[PDB]
Amino acid sequence: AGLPESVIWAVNAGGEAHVDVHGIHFRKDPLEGRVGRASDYGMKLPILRSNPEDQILYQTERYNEETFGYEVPIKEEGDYVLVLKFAEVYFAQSQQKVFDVRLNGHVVVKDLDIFDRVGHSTAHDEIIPMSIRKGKLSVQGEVSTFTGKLYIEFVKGYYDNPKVCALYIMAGTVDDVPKLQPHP
Ligand SMILES: OC[C@H]1O[C@H](O[C@@H]2[C@@H](O)[C@@H](O)O[C@H](CO)[C@H]2O)[C@H](O)[C@@H](O)[C@@H]1O
Repeated sequence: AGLPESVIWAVNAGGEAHVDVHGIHFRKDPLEGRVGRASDYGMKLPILRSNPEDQILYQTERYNEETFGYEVPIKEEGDYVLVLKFAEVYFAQSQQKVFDVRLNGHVVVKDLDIFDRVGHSTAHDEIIPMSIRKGKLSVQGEVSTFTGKLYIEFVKGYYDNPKVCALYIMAGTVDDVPKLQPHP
């Protein structure tokens, strides 16, 4: 299946519906008024590296002072890729905001420091392949029982607050995923 048809689930965190230049529909945030805090602070800033028609994805966020996450229903077995989109719109030094990302308890991004990787007011994406087969979730060489639901968690550590800007899941493998331009 082509790109839009292969997307099963997609969210614009802290924001409203938006269709990107590839035809992907990022839905309005399902956690509005429920878990965490929305912020549109970045809407005053140009976002580097991103396509300019799609900056609104990175200008809006959900963050929290305690651990929080999204629950995702998955209806069929197969190969999938999770894409997570971030930007740092407040700090401009390393070791100011740092946090882990977990999937069904497996640590899939350790010590994420958005500023250290890309700078201030600049797009950064994490790309995570996975497989769901024979009643099991497989990610980064680890395996556990799958019940029908994925839980995507942003973990509170010692350095400021965990956050996310947008996220989607597509059927396929990593060679099918659009990549951000080389940044440095
Ligand atoms: O919405 C802007 C950012 O809010 C939070 O950061 C806080 C900042 O607004 C200010 O109050 O300073 C404190 C540090 O003392 C920051 O924690 C979010 O954590 C951040 O992700 C937002 O971009």
